[PDB]
This record gives sequence, C-alpha cells and structure tokens, in this order.
Amino acid sequence: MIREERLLKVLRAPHVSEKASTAMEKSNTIVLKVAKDATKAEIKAAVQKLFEVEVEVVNTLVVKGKVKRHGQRIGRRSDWKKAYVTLKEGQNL
Amino acid sequence: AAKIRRDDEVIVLTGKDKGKRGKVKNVLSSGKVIVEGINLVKKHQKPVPALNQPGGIVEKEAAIQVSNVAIFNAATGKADRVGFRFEDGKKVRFFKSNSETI
Amino acid sequence: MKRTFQPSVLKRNRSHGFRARMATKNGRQVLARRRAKGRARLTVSK
Amino acid sequence: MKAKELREKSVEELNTELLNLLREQFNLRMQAASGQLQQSHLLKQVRRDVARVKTLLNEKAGA
Amino acid sequence: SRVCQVTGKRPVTGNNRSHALNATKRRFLPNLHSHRFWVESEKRFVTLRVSAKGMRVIDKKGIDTVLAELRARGEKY
RNA sequence: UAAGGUGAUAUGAACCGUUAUAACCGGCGAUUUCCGAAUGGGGAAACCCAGUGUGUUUCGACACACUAUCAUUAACUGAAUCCAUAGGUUAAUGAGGCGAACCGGGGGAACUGAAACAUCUAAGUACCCCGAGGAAAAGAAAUCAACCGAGAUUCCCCCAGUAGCGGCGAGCGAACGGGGAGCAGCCCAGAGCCUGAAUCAGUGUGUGUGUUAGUGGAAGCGUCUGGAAAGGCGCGCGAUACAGGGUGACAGCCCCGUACACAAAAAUGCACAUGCUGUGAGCUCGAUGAGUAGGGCGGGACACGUGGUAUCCUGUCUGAAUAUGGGGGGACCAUCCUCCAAGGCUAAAUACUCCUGACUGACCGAUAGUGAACCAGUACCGUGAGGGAAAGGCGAAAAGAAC
RNA sequence: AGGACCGAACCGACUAAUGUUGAAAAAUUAGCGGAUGACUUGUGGCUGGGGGUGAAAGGCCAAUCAAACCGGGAGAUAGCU
RNA sequence: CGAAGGUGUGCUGUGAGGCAUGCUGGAGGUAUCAGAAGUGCGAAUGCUGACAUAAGUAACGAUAAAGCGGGUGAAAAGCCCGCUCGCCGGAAGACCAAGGGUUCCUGUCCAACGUUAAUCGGGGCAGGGUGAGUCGACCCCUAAGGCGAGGCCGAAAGGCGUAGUCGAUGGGAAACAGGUUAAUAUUCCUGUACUUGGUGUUACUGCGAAGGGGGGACGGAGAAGGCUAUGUUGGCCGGGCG
RNA sequence: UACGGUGCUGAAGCAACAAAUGCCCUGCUUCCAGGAAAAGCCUCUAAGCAUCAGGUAACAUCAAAUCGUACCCCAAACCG
Repeated sequence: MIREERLLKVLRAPHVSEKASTAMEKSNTIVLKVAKDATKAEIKAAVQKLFEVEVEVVNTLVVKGKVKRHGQRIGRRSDWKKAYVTLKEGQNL
Repeated sequence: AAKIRRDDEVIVLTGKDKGKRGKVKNVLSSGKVIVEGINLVKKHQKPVPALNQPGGIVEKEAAIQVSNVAIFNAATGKADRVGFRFEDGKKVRFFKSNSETI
Repeated sequence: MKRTFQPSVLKRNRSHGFRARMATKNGRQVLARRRAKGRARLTVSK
Repeated sequence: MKAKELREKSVEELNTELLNLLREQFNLRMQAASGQLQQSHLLKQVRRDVARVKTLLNEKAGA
Repeated sequence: SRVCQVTGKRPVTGNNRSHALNATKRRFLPNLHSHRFWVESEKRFVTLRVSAKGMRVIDKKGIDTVLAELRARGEKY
C-alpha cells in the first residue's frame, strides 16, 4: 500500500536553500528538509504526490544540531533530516 | 471588575498634574494606564528599523498607575469613585454618592 | 604516561549504566537516592 | 463559553481533515520557509483546526 | 529455606553463652530430614522435608489432615 | 469571569475580542511519541528485531489490536504407567514498581561509658531486609488484687530514680494503686426453631453540610512644603471593615482587599428519612481449641545479669488431665482467692507529614535563613557511588543617555 | 630446533646529568637489559576490602593501601593542645 | 524643613560611652522603664570575601633558527602572497580504530581566550557542510562470560543453574576507476560491474526439520619456487640549447 | 587569471632488469607444547502433503529499509 496522506506530512521545509542546493538543482536533484522519521520510500511517495515530479532516488543525511550558544545558558539546536531527492529527468522544478 | 475601562474620561489624583483630564489610551496588565497628555517623556530614540526610523527625541506617554487615576464625573467636575451594582451578568458601574449609571 | 581514565563507552555503559544499575537492588537504591537528590543525570550514560 | 464548533459536529469530517492537513499545512509550511508575511497567524489557525477535526473524529467516527 | 514445612520451624538466633558469659551469636537450626511419606488415599508417595516433631505431628494426626493444612498454607509438596 | 489578549526572559511581526461567544479560572473529557515496573523478544534507558490476527493493498507494503512473569480458579488435554498424576495449552482475576515520616516483623553492630577491660553498657540503637495501612500494633482476662475488691487495649500525669536487678561497680529501672483522655463488644469449633430477625458490608438518584470557580462590599477634601503627599495644619465622613499589601514620602476614606453577606454547571468528601441485596438476631444444651499444658537440655524476653527465681517464647528430646479438669497468685507445699490456655475479629483516645490551604512568630535578612531569595542539586570535580558552590538591589516611571 | 646470539619496532627501567614553585603530582638526554619467548599488545570478561590477586614486595586493587573509596553510627571519644 | 548608615568637629561622664552639629546620605529610627538574647573578637597552622608584599622580579613551555619585498590595516617580526633559508621525512607524511563532538568551511569582529602584538586562530557571532543494496554498525551465528521460566539451595535480601537468551575481540551476500565542492565521497556524477531475497511467467521435477552427515575448521618454527605492488634503466614522446 | 580557481584541447603511453616482510599459502616440510564454537553453505531422510506444497534452471520486474558518514586521527579536537 501507498503511505497515507496523513503520513505525507513528512516534508517540512521546501529547501535548505543554500549554494550547494542550488548547484544540485542545476545538476539534477532538489534538496529538502524532511521530518526525522521519514523513510526514503516515504520521501519518494511524498514528493511524487505533493510535487508533480518523478523521483529517481532519495539520499538522506541526518544533520546534527550545533550548540551555537553562550556558556551561561547552554543550548542545543534540534537535529533534522536532509533529503537529496534526485530528479534526473521529468523535472518541472 | 475594572473601575477604569478601556476608554473612559479620567482625572489624576496623585502625581504629575492632578487637574489634567483625558481619555485612557490603554489599560495594561501591570496595573499601569496610559492616558493622553498626562505622562509625557522625552525619549531619546536611536535610529531603529520599522517604527521610529528617522530617530530623534519623541514625546511619548508613559504609564501612571491605575490607582492614581480616578474617573471624571460628567455631572460634577470632580473625581468620583465607581461601584459595580447589578446582580446578574452585567456588572454595571455606578457613580458613588450620585447613583447614576456610567 | 598512562592515566587512570582510559575511556571506553562500552565498559562505561556496562559498568555504570542504567540497565546495570536497574538489574541490582542496590543499584536501584543508587538511582532512587539520585532521584531524591534531584539530579538531571541519574546515570552517566546520557 | 467562548466558541462553539457546530460546523464540526456535522458529517464528512475526514475530507475536511485531509483538506486542512494535505496542501493546507503543506503549502503554509512551504510558503513560510520560502518567506511569507501573513502566514504566521495562519499556521496556528490550521494547526488548531486539525486538532479540532481530530477531536471530533475521536468523539464520533461516523463522519 | 530451612523450613519444617509442617510446623514451620526455621532457624532461630541466640547467644552461645560461656563460663565468662560472653555472648557470641549462634544459630539453632531445625532437625529437618527429607522423608518419603506414603499416602494410602492418594496411592502415591509424598516427599516432604520435615522435622522430627513434624513426623510426630504426622503420626499423631494423619498425613491427610496435615496435607489439608499444607494446601491451606499454600505450601507445596 | 471578562475588555483585553497570543506563558516568561522579550521586544517586535502576524492576528484574536467586546461583557451576546477573545483570553483567563474551575470541573469533566479527548489526545497522550519514546524510555522507565516496561510487560512480544533483546539491549549499552530513551534503541534494535519479531509473531499472530483483522482490514487495506498501489503487491512494493501499510495501519490497528494483542502476544512478559508469577499466584489463584476453571476448562481441555496429557508422560514414564495400566487407572491416573507430573506436564502442557487456553481463559479470567489479581499482583509487580515508586514514595518523606509513622507502624509491625526477620536479622543486628561498634565507637562509647565502666575514668583500662572481658560480665555489663551504648542497645535492640544505627544499618540491611520483608510487610501493611491511613494509621499500624495491641485488644475483651487460664488479668490484677488480697479476703475487700476492680474489670479489654492504647495514650497522658503521678506512683518513682521507689521496689528491685547490678564486675551490688558504671549503670539499668518496674509494678501495685490513684487522677484523667477515650470507652461498643463479639464470633467460630453446632443441631433444631426463628429465618435481612438485630447488626455489618456492598449499592443507592432523595436531604443537609463542605471542597475544587467566583460576586458585592463603606467612607476625603482645602491648603502648605516637596520632584511626588500618604507628612503637617484645618474641617469632615466611614467603621461588625483602623488584618495586610501596593500607590512618586507615612492613606481607614486612591487601589487590591478586610469584616460581612452571597454563589457551584459539573466532580467529589462526610452525616444520612434512607430503598434494595446478601451474611447472619435470640431460645436449649453435650463438650468448649492434644504433639497442647507440663518436663529435661541450650538460649532469648520480662526493670530482674540463673540467682532462692516465679512468668512468657522455642532449637532439641519427651509428654498429661480434660471441667470429676487445669492455670495464676515471684523457689516450693497446703489452704483460700481469682481466671479458663493450647482459634480468630474489632472503632476511639495515639504516632507522623511527601503533600495542600490559611494564619502567626521578643525567627533570619543575602558570610544569615534551605545547599539553593538567583534558570541550584546547576556550574565544577570524581570511572563510580558521591561531593558541591559563588551569584539580590539604577530609577517613581527607562524618562536606559536623540545630537 | 633453540625459555640460542648481535640488534630496530616493541617491552622494560641499570648509571649519570638536568629538573625539583619542572615541559612532567617520577619525565627528558646520553649510554642500558630482553626482543621466538615463562614475550608483547588490542578488545571484551571474571575475582571486591579482614576480601581479591600476588615468579612474594605488606606489591597491587583508579596519582589513595600492615587493610581502598562513599554515606551512615557521629557533634565517637580526647585526664591532650 | 532630612530617618538609619558613612565621615569630621566640638562639648561631656571614672570608664565602657553619650549629647549636639557640619558634610554625605534619600526612608526610616525608638525617650523612659520593664522583659528575652545568635548581646560585644585581635589572635583558635580559625572560616569566607577583598587587597597588599616579595616585584614590575622569575618566567613566556624542547637550542627544527629565519631574512626581505609587496598587500592589508588605526597599528604587521608573528596575517596573506612572493623569493631565498632551515626542519622532519619507518615521520613531525597519509589513512583507519578508540575517544571527543561541530573544533570542518565561509563571512565578520578583537571586550575576555591565545603566557607578547594580533588584522590571525581551534576565540566570539551568524550562515553553510556529513548524500551508500556493495564501507562499518543493524542483522545471522557463536567464544570467554552474563542473565536465566521451571528447578535446587539459602533467616529475608539472595547464591547457583537446565531449557533458553544475550554477548565480539572471531565466522556469515555484494563496486571499482575517473571527475566533482569552499567544505562530502567505494556515498554525487560518468563509465564499466557484482550480490541476495520477493513476485510473476515458462519448462522440468519429490519435496520436506531444535534430526543425521560433510564442510566451515584453525598451532609453532622453517625452507623454497612462482609472482605482483614498487623501483631502476633503455626506447618513445614533448620542451630546452642554458 | 579577482592570480584562488575555472573553460577548451592534448603527444608518447613500450620493453628489459631488480623486487618485497605482500600474494599463491588455511600450501609444503618438520616438531611437540598436539593447536575455538556455531551459523552461513552442501547433502540425506522423518512428520506431513500429493497435476499440490516445495525444489531446480531461465526470463522479466521490484525491493535492499534504519543508524554512522564533517573534523581531529600517535594529536592544540583522545587521556594528562
């Protein structure tokens, strides 16, 4: 079965929107922010449904949060998941 | 439960100019009320984005306490106290020693 | 030279971990006393 | 009393939930991280609406 | 556990007194030996760890009454 | 309940609302990731890997529910073995783990004192374990008493540092009896009659009283100094309210409140006209609890250290009478008195405070009072159990210093 | 074949010098001893305090050892300062 | 119209002390007589905080040394670039493991950090960066050992242990060259591959397990022989004519 | 040419010799001190079923999830 549309909320932020992300759109792929527990097939079905595109592969890396904070009140940024969704052909985006 | 409403003609009893009267601009949760023309402060404002972009000394209203201000009676030109006197949901305000609804 | 603390996290979690303390009754008293003291870490593992 | 959701007590709540979640939270999140001004209040509105629809679905499953 | 299983006798602490009346702790232990007891009604041998006093209780009362007391206690044969 | 709100530092953007419907408070629900008794299995806590079923399938898979162990009960099976039993499997019901103290029990020191120390003491204390409850334990006379009597247990005041016990040293230290606080007694070993019979539980919409939201609530002006009156001076008013806290300095009349009166959808606690259900009232007698009372040996407890040592408990070895009976009355014997052992239940007066609300302090005031007034069991140290800080104040208002 | 020889890595620690408020709470520099064995080393595991372990020194058991460390009895006691 | 505190001056009592005032201070203090004390400090190798001293003295951390030009900047011995110099080179090179956890890269800043200055840094502050069917873990298995239903044993806690279940430091399937970013590569791309399952189709057919068997599956020293990584040299090719 | 770093094109690209402590080799020899286990893998049956399940080969198609992946790397990122 196809994962339900409720589980198709795995896509969170449309782009990391950085220079390597734009270079990957020039090449073929689109860089996305996906929740933490999203499987590669979940990103695949999610992108093929929410966007119009056909995906060749998804590559996932979990980004680790930096401390980014002074010593009096130590904090940690939340870790997240980055999905390189490869669209070699049949890409409108 | 508020003697001083959001918009009410009030006259100061203590501090700065007591005789000054004006509409309350806002009522804040701290117990502090900003009333027009009653607390003017010369604020030295550095150039800051969005609001007050040119900068400059500005005349803005600080907030006196709500206890300092009392409502200005329409019938008589004196500060008069205000009581809530109705048994159901509408706590109607009434002038003390005058018994007129506010 | 060689020092007393040569770290190994496997030995650390087996020696002073939560499951290691939760197995023994007395280690549960260690955890209970740490909870009573109010510590953020009752176990070195986290 | 502050608000009554008599609209939610009617039927067909699941397609309304799919509309509120699918493409609504999806476009508001995508638009928000792209950078949209009004969407700050709208994001909270659609999240609370999703909570309301799911509460009514737990109360009654006919819709 | 050194429990008589019929009388419930168990080790009891005490002081091993001396001529100088020095109290050093000692333990008085029960006279338990495992014995095979023949139940004529059940047609089967029941094995119980028992003190000599418990064997005397069994010969005084019958193995069935003691067995009913054991099942009432929850003690297993 | 409300004219303001979107918790704080923390302002701003984007909005929400007019006592008729925003926020906020109360009650009741829903959701409630993962870890943790953790409970499908595993594990290096917050992770890895399954099975079974029901659906759906996009055939790639996706959801949801269940699946720990033990005790009890019931069923269906089922070995050596012949009948069976052990065993297996399933269903249901419970339990588990945590928590500051109090309580009961299982075990149990030493420093110390004795101006050493071994008997003794510290002390059945510290500690470990087990168990239960809102209290627990105890508890209805084989009890004291002394020829008079009292009448279950617990707690307080004396009795009283008394009698005693004691290397008669250090020390330990009752009881009788009196004053109170509280105070109901029962039940089973056993048949018949009566048969919710009096009770006691469970379960109850009706009734009152509380709690968890709240509401109303008096009466002050003129002037002076001052930055600002709350201070002064004058003249008033309130007061069942002059408890307190704020307000630009010290306010009974400025504001929260205060006395005082009122309120509760809903959820609950107590007393219940109390309905219903079940256990079981009272009447005649036959007995009223056997490896038990007792004894010998070794210990423990009684204030009592085995002493002249009663009494209670049992590790070991024995062992009655049985209401013609037996126990106690401090070695023991007779008499007299008093009570029925070897089966249980039971409120009150009592102990304590994790926690909550209100009020008080010849309590502290930032080297104090909690370790912590403060984003503290934090930083920091240590492999670990563990140890463990320093750190409050501008101003009335940021009017926090445009140029 | 060698608990053979000479000798790097490796393991150890014989003399000297410097350091001794050091670069270091036992190091550095010159020389030294073993280095196919009773060797050395990594990764886990086991043994717990009147206990362990010891080719034996009262060595070692987290820079702590004729009895580790942590909390409790505990404000032990102190005819002594 | 100036309370406590702090600081002077005068007066005053045998003293401990007191009274008045100037200055500062910006909300309190308490005649008199009673009552209770955390009721008086200069010492305890006293405890805590502040501040001196030695003293602007030792030191600035391997004796692998740097010089100059140019740039930048308010400032250059230390930053960047360039040219010479020296050092290591069975490492002071490069890669894994453990351990750490953003220290990686880019811009900006020089208050604290860096034993000096710092424009620089692993410092501050933002923004980026970690791409896998083939590599590890996960997983299948087991060793030492751990836990262990039932069980046995122990005063309670608990000890031991069968079935079982864990446990790598070992045994199990598979990808290499070249290119790429400021930072990622057996992961992205390009080229050429390999492995294990599922489903379907076709053909053929006896398949089938905590069972049996085989295999996995193993020591030390030593002696070749063959070969490769790798090096040298020649040829070739491109440039040189010092 | 911001001299970081990019865009295009590109000759020769062979032979001999010397080669490891690496490979063949878990081989060979020799010696006593006689040198893991289980799974993967192959094979044979049992219960069980019978144009079945199942196996074996081909062909096609789909899946190969999740975590780590920067950096230090005998050290200014480990322990001191």
